[PDB]
Amino acid sequence: GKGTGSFGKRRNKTHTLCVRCGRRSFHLQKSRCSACAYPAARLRSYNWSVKAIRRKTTGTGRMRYLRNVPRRFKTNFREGTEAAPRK
Amino acid sequence: VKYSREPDNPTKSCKSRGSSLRVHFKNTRETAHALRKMPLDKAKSYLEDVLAHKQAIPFTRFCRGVGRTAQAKNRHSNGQGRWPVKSAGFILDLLKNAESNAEVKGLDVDSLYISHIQVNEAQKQRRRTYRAHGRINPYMSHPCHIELILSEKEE
Amino acid sequence: PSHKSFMIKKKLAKKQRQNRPIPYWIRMRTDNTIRYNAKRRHWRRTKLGF
RNA sequence: AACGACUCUCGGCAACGGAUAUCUCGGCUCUCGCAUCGAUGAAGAACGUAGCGAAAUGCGAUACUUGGUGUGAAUUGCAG
RNA sequence: UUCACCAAGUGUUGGAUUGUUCACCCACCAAUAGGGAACGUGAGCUGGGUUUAGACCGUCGUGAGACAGGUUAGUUUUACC
RNA sequence: UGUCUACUAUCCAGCGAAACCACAGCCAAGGGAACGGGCUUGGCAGAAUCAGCGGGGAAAGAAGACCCUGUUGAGCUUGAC
RNA sequence: CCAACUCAGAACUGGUACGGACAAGGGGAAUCCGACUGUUUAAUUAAAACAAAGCAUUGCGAUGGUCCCAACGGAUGUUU
RNA sequence: GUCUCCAAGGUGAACAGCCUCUGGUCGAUGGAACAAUGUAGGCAAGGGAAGUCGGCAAAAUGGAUCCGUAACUUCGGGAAA
RNA sequence: GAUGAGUAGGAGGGCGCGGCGGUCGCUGCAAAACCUUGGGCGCGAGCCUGGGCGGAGCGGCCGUCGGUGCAGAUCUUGGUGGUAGUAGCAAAUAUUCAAAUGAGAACUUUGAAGGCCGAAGAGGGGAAAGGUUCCAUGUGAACGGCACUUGCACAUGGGUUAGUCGAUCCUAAGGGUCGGGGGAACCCCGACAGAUAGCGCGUCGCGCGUACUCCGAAAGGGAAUCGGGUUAAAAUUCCU
RNA sequence: GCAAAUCGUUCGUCUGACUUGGGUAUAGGGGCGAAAGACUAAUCGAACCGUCUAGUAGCUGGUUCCCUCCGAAGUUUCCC
RNA sequence: CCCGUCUUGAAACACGGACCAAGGAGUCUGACAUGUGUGCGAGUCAACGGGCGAGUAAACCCGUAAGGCGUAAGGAAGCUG
RNA sequence: ACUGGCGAGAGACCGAUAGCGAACAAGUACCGCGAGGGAAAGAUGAAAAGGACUUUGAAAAGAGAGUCAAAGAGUGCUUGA
Ligand SMILES: [K+]
Ligand SMILES: [K+]
Ligand SMILES: [K+]
Ligand SMILES: [K+]
Ligand SMILES: [K+]
Ligand SMILES: [K+]
Ligand SMILES: [K+]
Ligand SMILES: [K+]
Ligand SMILES: [K+]
Ligand SMILES: [K+]
Ligand SMILES: [K+]
Ligand SMILES: [K+]
Ligand SMILES: [K+]
Ligand SMILES: [K+]
Ligand SMILES: [K+]
Ligand SMILES: [K+]
Ligand SMILES: [K+]
Ligand SMILES: [K+]
Ligand SMILES: [K+]
Ligand SMILES: [K+]
Ligand SMILES: [K+]
Ligand SMILES: [K+]
Ligand SMILES: [K+]
Ligand SMILES: [K+]
Ligand SMILES: [K+]
Ligand SMILES: [K+]
Ligand SMILES: [K+]
Ligand SMILES: [K+]
Ligand SMILES: [K+]
Ligand SMILES: [K+]
Ligand SMILES: [K+]
Ligand SMILES: [K+]
Ligand SMILES: [K+]
Ligand SMILES: [K+]
Ligand SMILES: [K+]
Ligand SMILES: [Mg+2]
Ligand SMILES: [Mg+2]
Ligand SMILES: [Mg+2]
Ligand SMILES: [Mg+2]
Ligand SMILES: [Mg+2]
Ligand SMILES: [Mg+2]
Ligand SMILES: [Mg+2]
Ligand SMILES: [Mg+2]
Ligand SMILES: [Mg+2]
Ligand SMILES: [Mg+2]
Ligand SMILES: [Mg+2]
Ligand SMILES: [Mg+2]
Ligand SMILES: [Mg+2]
Ligand SMILES: [Mg+2]
Ligand SMILES: [Mg+2]
Ligand SMILES: [Mg+2]
Ligand SMILES: [Mg+2]
Ligand SMILES: [Mg+2]
Ligand SMILES: [Mg+2]
Ligand SMILES: [Mg+2]
Ligand SMILES: [Mg+2]
Ligand SMILES: [Mg+2]
Ligand SMILES: [Mg+2]
Ligand SMILES: [Mg+2]
Ligand SMILES: [Mg+2]
Ligand SMILES: [Mg+2]
Ligand SMILES: [Mg+2]
Ligand SMILES: [Mg+2]
Ligand SMILES: [Mg+2]
Ligand SMILES: [Mg+2]
Ligand SMILES: [Mg+2]
Ligand SMILES: [Mg+2]
Ligand SMILES: [Mg+2]
Ligand SMILES: [Mg+2]
Ligand SMILES: [Mg+2]
Ligand SMILES: [Mg+2]
Ligand SMILES: [Mg+2]
Ligand SMILES: [Mg+2]
Ligand SMILES: [Mg+2]
Ligand SMILES: [Mg+2]
Ligand SMILES: [Mg+2]
Ligand SMILES: [Mg+2]
Ligand SMILES: [Mg+2]
Ligand SMILES: [Mg+2]
Ligand SMILES: [Mg+2]
Ligand SMILES: [Mg+2]
Ligand SMILES: [Mg+2]
Ligand SMILES: [Mg+2]
Ligand SMILES: [Mg+2]
Ligand SMILES: [Mg+2]
Ligand SMILES: [Mg+2]
Ligand SMILES: [Mg+2]
Ligand SMILES: [Mg+2]
Ligand SMILES: [Mg+2]
Ligand SMILES: [Mg+2]
Ligand SMILES: [Mg+2]
Ligand SMILES: [Mg+2]
Ligand SMILES: [Mg+2]
Ligand SMILES: [Mg+2]
Ligand SMILES: [Mg+2]
Ligand SMILES: [Mg+2]
Ligand SMILES: [Mg+2]
Ligand SMILES: [Mg+2]
Ligand SMILES: [Mg+2]
Ligand SMILES: [Mg+2]
Ligand SMILES: [Mg+2]
Ligand SMILES: [Mg+2]
Ligand SMILES: [Mg+2]
Ligand SMILES: [Mg+2]
Ligand SMILES: [Mg+2]
Ligand SMILES: [Mg+2]
Ligand SMILES: [Mg+2]
Ligand SMILES: [Mg+2]
Ligand SMILES: [Mg+2]
Ligand SMILES: [Mg+2]
Ligand SMILES: [Mg+2]
Ligand SMILES: [Mg+2]
Ligand SMILES: [Mg+2]
Ligand SMILES: [Mg+2]
Ligand SMILES: [Mg+2]
Ligand SMILES: [Mg+2]
Ligand SMILES: [Mg+2]
Ligand SMILES: [Mg+2]
Ligand SMILES: [Mg+2]
Ligand SMILES: [Mg+2]
Ligand SMILES: [Mg+2]
Ligand SMILES: [Mg+2]
Ligand SMILES: [Mg+2]
Ligand SMILES: [Mg+2]
Ligand SMILES: [Mg+2]
Ligand SMILES: [Mg+2]
Ligand SMILES: [Mg+2]
Ligand SMILES: [Mg+2]
Ligand SMILES: [Mg+2]
Ligand SMILES: [Mg+2]
Ligand SMILES: [Mg+2]
Ligand SMILES: [Mg+2]
Ligand SMILES: [Mg+2]
Ligand SMILES: [Mg+2]
Ligand SMILES: [Zn+2]
Repeated sequence: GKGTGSFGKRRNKTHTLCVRCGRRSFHLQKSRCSACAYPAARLRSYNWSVKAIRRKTTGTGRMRYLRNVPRRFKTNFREGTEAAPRK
Repeated sequence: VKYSREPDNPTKSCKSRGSSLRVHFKNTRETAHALRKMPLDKAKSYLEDVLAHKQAIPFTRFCRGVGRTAQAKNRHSNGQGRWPVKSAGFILDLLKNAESNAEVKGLDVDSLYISHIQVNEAQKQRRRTYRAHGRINPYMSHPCHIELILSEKEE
Repeated sequence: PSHKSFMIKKKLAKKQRQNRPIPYWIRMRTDNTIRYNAKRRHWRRTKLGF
C-alpha cells in the first residue's frame, strides 16, 4: 500500500505561496518560507548553491530603481534644473 | 514533382501522388504490389471487390502471422491474403484522380494500365502507451507516400 | 475549490488570460520568429502548482 | 526447377534521417576605464497597462508612455 | 533349486512411516533386476527439505552473536525469436 | 478420465508495442579452454507459409547476494587501541 | 363500535415436495505453544514473536529521583 | 487511493442476498467461427484420501421450531457440544 | 656483398586534420562539401583525376603550433532496423429496430423495445484538491490507444449578484512575541528576572487597574430569510 | 499487469487497547516505535537536496594513422 | 571458425559488441635528470624594474659593488682551505 | 587586489552534440510537497516575387499552369552523408 494507494491521499498542502518570493514554498505550520526564509528579515542565501544564487540575484528581475542610477551618475546627480528653451 | 520512374511516353501518360497518408505502410505496399501492370478498369473493379470481401489482396513480404484464405490462392499459392480496405480506399482515390488527369489530357481511358506504382514510408507519428510497472512505450503509426503512373496501351 | 482566497483567484485569472493563441498578425511582422505560443497550458495535462 | 513469389545481392531513381561544407547581432579568454543600491522605501515578488498582444522588452491608473532638449520626416504586420 | 550360454524382444506393480535419496514393513505378482541420458527433466509442475530477512529451545560466548543441532512462518518471473 | 457454459486463443476490419539481437541457426563422432551452429570426418540437404510446443540456443532478466581477495566500507558489540 | 399481528392446533391436498432461488456452522478424540481481547515486518514471515492484567525488584521526601539542553533554562509537574 | 449528508416497495430477523419504482444508464472497439492449451463456473457411474510433504482444492454442514446434549471446568463455561 | 618471424616494448622515416608566420596559386567560364559500375598512382597511411550535384569560397609548398586521426569503453547524444502488421484490444450481464442528419453512421440525435445500477446506487449534494473542465455556437488537422457528424479536444463568445449562506468574531491543542536571561552571530527560552494594557464615571478631573487588545476552527462556540417565480449557463445572493 | 502490490473467491474483527477527517506537536545519529531494525513522501541497519568532489582505488573496462628496423619477461633480493 | 579483451591457453558453453552518424582518452604546469640543437664562455643570464616603441601586450636599449647558477673544498661546529 | 556591477578594446580561442546551462519569448518549458533539478530549439530567396487561374476530390491534396537565375530554394524551406 506504500505506493499507488498511498499517493491517493494528497489533499493537504504543506507549502503555500510566499508573500515575499512568490514560490510555492511557504511552509504553513512552520510559518516559514523554505526558499527565502520569510518572515526572517534577511534573505536565505547559501554559497553551496551557485545556481540558486544566480536564479534570484540582482538583475534577474526588473531593477526598477537601480537601472537608472548609472544615468544619473553620469550627470553627477544634477537636479533642480532643465535644458535652456529652444530658440 | 519528380516520380521515381518516368513514363516512356510522357504525352500518353498521367499520374497522381499522395503524401503522408494515414494508412499502414505494410498493408499499402501489399495492395500496390497486387496492382502493378494491371489495366485501369480491372484494377478499379479488383479494389472494389476487396472492399466487398469478395477478392483478397495477397501478402507476400509483410506476411508473418497473416491468415490463410481461399480467395488468394489464384494469385498466391500458399493462400496468405487479407482485405485491407483502408489501403484500398486511398489507392482507389488516387486511381480516380489519375483518371481525371487523363481526361484533361484527352487520353484513351479504356486502354490505360498501371505502368508504375510504389509506396514509400513517410514520417512516423508518435503516441504513447502505458505498460506494467509504470513504464511508457512508443505507440507509433507508419504513414506512407504513394505515387502511380497510368500509361496508354500502345498497339 | 469554491472557497478560495482573493489572491488565488486573481492569479488564476491571469493564467486564463495568458492561455490564448498568439495573434495572427504577429507572424507577419518583419524579422519574426514567433511561430506559436510555447507556454500554452491545459488544465488536465500540466498543473499550476498552487 | 522454366515463369513467378520469397530471400540475398549490385546499380538507377524515390524515401527516411540531419551528418558534412559554408555561415554567426552568441560564447569563451586577456587587457583597460570608472565607483554609482536602500526607511527620500532598495534588490526581489505580485498585479495591471496597447485600436487590434499571449510571451519577451517597456511602463505604473499620466501605465510599450508624459515633459524638456537634440535630431529634422516618419511608424509599419494591419487599421486609422 | 543352483551354475553357465545365446539373449535387452516384452514386462518389472498397489500401499503404511520419512522432505527425503537410501531404508523398512504389509500385499499382489510370471517377476516385483540394476543403471545412464548436465547425479535426464523448475520459461514442465511442486516447494516438503536445504539455503536471506520474523520467532523459540538447547549448548557455546562477558557481549554483539555462533551451531555439516532441533523447531515454526516465509513472492518460484518472461517465449511472440 | 469424460463432458457442459462463458471469456480468450483462433479468423477478419481498424489500431499496434516490448524484451532481445557478434554473425547466425539440421545432426553424429572427433579433437579442442576437457559439453560446438561454425573447425575435422561422416549422415545428409529442395521455394514460400499456418497453428502449437517447451528438447536445445550451457535463452532472457542483474558487472554472483554464496565463497575468496583488497593494506575498501558500513551496522552492531566488548576485556581491542 | 373500532382494531393491528404474534403464537398454538386441526382437516384436506401435491410424483415425500416444501429454510424448494437467495441465504446460511461440518462434527468428534487428543498433543505442542500462547492465558484471554489487543498489536506486529505498507510491497514474500500474523506467529509460539510484541503488548497485556497479575507478580517482583530498584531509585527518590523537592538543597530530590529520571531525563532534555551550546548556554540560559526546561520535561516528569495543574505533580508529592 | 480519497472525508461526509439524503435513502422507496417486495421477500426476510435484517441499510444480507435476489427482484422492482424515482433518478441514472447500456460507457467499456466491433464482426465471424466454436480447434488445442488456458482462465472462470459446473457435473459425473462404482470406490471414498488409495492422491499428496500435508484433505491443498472442492464437497458436505448451514435458517427456524420442538426434543436432547458428555468429558472437563477457574462453576462463569464447554454448547449451536 | 650479405640478409628478411615477431606479442609486450623502443625508435626511425612518412600519411592525414585545423590554425599562425611566409610563399606560389585556383574560383560564378562554378570554390567547399557530398555522390559515382569513370580512370590512374603508392607496399601502405593516402594521393591525383573524369562525370554528377552544389552555388561561394579553397588549395599547394617552407617553417611553426594544436582541444590533430576510433570498431569496441553494459562508451555519450541523435537517428534507424530485425523482432512485427507480431504480443496484444477479453473484469464491471446487452443490445435490437425504424427514421432524421451527414461525403461518410455498429459508435451522433429522436422514438420504440429489451437489459442493468436497485436508495451503504452506476441516484441527488457538499468538504478537500483542481481552476474554467461550466454554457452556447462552430470546427482543417492533432488528441479522445477502433471509429465519430462526436467533445471534459480545438476556436470564438458568454457566465459566479448576499445586512440574513460562509469567511470575518471567539477561544482549543498549540503558534508567534515584548521585557529579561542566554548567544561570536545565524539564533535559544517564551509574560519565566517587568513603572501592563488600559477601562469606568463625570467634565480635563476622580475611581479602578494580576505584563501579551497578537495568530490559531469554511466540521468546536456563534446576531438575523422564508416560500413562489426566473437563466443556454447564477441564486436562501436575481424578481415579487 | 487494470495496478512499481491490483483482481477473484476464502478469511480476521466489528461498543472497543474501536474506526476516521481536520487542526496541532516531535526532524536525520535525530524523531517515532504494543519492538518487525519497523516507520520517517514508491528512499531507512541512519531519509532527501546542494556542496567539499573530477573524493581515493595495488581492482574492471577502454585507450584513435602507415610502413621500416631492433626486440623481451614470468627469474634474483627487499617490502603488513 | 568472430572481432576486441584478460589469459599458460579463446571459434569457445569466458566477457563487450543489433545497426549508422557525430563526439570520445598520456594533456597542461612546477621541480629535477640524461640526450641533442643553438648562443656565449670563466663566465653566463634584460628575469623585478626602468628607457622606449610597430600611435605601440611585439620589437629594440639599460646590471652602475643587484641577484641566480658557476668560479673551492672539507668539517656537527669553532675553523682551516 | 579585483571570475561582481557599468563602460571599452582585443584574441594563433569555440563555430549550433562546439562555445556559458542558455546564439532563439533560458534560468524559459517541464519535474519535485520542498531544499532543488533543468532541457530541446539558429540558415527560403537579392527581392515574398510565399504559387493567380483551370480541372478532380467531402476535405487534405493531386494534375496542369504561374513567380524565380533556381522550386532539383515552396514557410523547420541553403547544402542534404
Ligand atoms: K495467422
Ligand atoms: K532485385
Ligand atoms: K535500390
Ligand atoms: K557545420
Ligand atoms: K516602493
Ligand atoms: K508585462
Ligand atoms: K522624450
Ligand atoms: K523450459
Ligand atoms: K503464513
Ligand atoms: K486486424
Ligand atoms: K566433443
Ligand atoms: K549499515
Ligand atoms: K475482539
Ligand atoms: K526535577
Ligand atoms: K478452449
Ligand atoms: K491422504
Ligand atoms: K597559404
Ligand atoms: K572520384
Ligand atoms: K601546417
Ligand atoms: K469540493
Ligand atoms: K456578509
Ligand atoms: K467557525
Ligand atoms: K463543545
Ligand atoms: K424570495
Ligand atoms: K466484515
Ligand atoms: K543521517
Ligand atoms: K594489489
Ligand atoms: K577481458
Ligand atoms: K575470464
Ligand atoms: K561475447
Ligand atoms: K654574476
Ligand atoms: K640595469
Ligand atoms: K667533525
Ligand atoms: K546545452
Ligand atoms: K537550392
Ligand atoms: Mg517508505
Ligand atoms: Mg503538516
Ligand atoms: Mg503562521
Ligand atoms: Mg497468433
Ligand atoms: Mg497498458
Ligand atoms: Mg503508476
Ligand atoms: Mg491529475
Ligand atoms: Mg513544480
Ligand atoms: Mg517594448
Ligand atoms: Mg528391456
Ligand atoms: Mg506421509
Ligand atoms: Mg555420474
Ligand atoms: Mg540433475
Ligand atoms: Mg528445463
Ligand atoms: Mg522455475
Ligand atoms: Mg528439480
Ligand atoms: Mg519450504
Ligand atoms: Mg530465518
Ligand atoms: Mg551464558
Ligand atoms: Mg521449514
Ligand atoms: Mg553435435
Ligand atoms: Mg553457440
Ligand atoms: Mg562438413
Ligand atoms: Mg527449407
Ligand atoms: Mg528450451
Ligand atoms: Mg510456451
Ligand atoms: Mg548472453
Ligand atoms: Mg562481479
Ligand atoms: Mg555486485
Ligand atoms: Mg582495496
Ligand atoms: Mg596485500
Ligand atoms: Mg570501519
Ligand atoms: Mg504433556
Ligand atoms: Mg495469543
Ligand atoms: Mg500493519
Ligand atoms: Mg510482509
Ligand atoms: Mg501475510
Ligand atoms: Mg502467574
Ligand atoms: Mg546548563
Ligand atoms: Mg416481514
Ligand atoms: Mg435489503
Ligand atoms: Mg463419483
Ligand atoms: Mg454415486
Ligand atoms: Mg463412506
Ligand atoms: Mg497416503
Ligand atoms: Mg503415494
Ligand atoms: Mg480447504
Ligand atoms: Mg468440544
Ligand atoms: Mg621483421
Ligand atoms: Mg588542410
Ligand atoms: Mg556503391
Ligand atoms: Mg593536402
Ligand atoms: Mg583549437
Ligand atoms: Mg581529442
Ligand atoms: Mg563509431
Ligand atoms: Mg580498439
Ligand atoms: Mg553500446
Ligand atoms: Mg541510444
Ligand atoms: Mg525498433
Ligand atoms: Mg493478434
Ligand atoms: Mg488481456
Ligand atoms: Mg471479441
Ligand atoms: Mg463487460
Ligand atoms: Mg457501445
Ligand atoms: Mg446484480
Ligand atoms: Mg436489477
Ligand atoms: Mg446511512
Ligand atoms: Mg482513435
Ligand atoms: Mg460541456
Ligand atoms: Mg480548451
Ligand atoms: Mg450566518
Ligand atoms: Mg494555549
Ligand atoms: Mg521564534
Ligand atoms: Mg528581547
Ligand atoms: Mg508575572
Ligand atoms: Mg482579539
Ligand atoms: Mg483569530
Ligand atoms: Mg461552526
Ligand atoms: Mg447551479
Ligand atoms: Mg481493461
Ligand atoms: Mg536534538
Ligand atoms: Mg502501532
Ligand atoms: Mg533481526
Ligand atoms: Mg547528494
Ligand atoms: Mg615492515
Ligand atoms: Mg583460467
Ligand atoms: Mg579471441
Ligand atoms: Mg566449450
Ligand atoms: Mg569481466
Ligand atoms: Mg551483449
Ligand atoms: Mg569521429
Ligand atoms: Mg643540455
Ligand atoms: Mg653580486
Ligand atoms: Mg681545524
Ligand atoms: Mg572590474
Ligand atoms: Mg549548446
Ligand atoms: Mg561542427
Ligand atoms: Mg546563398
Ligand atoms: Mg534542403
Ligand atoms: Zn519566500
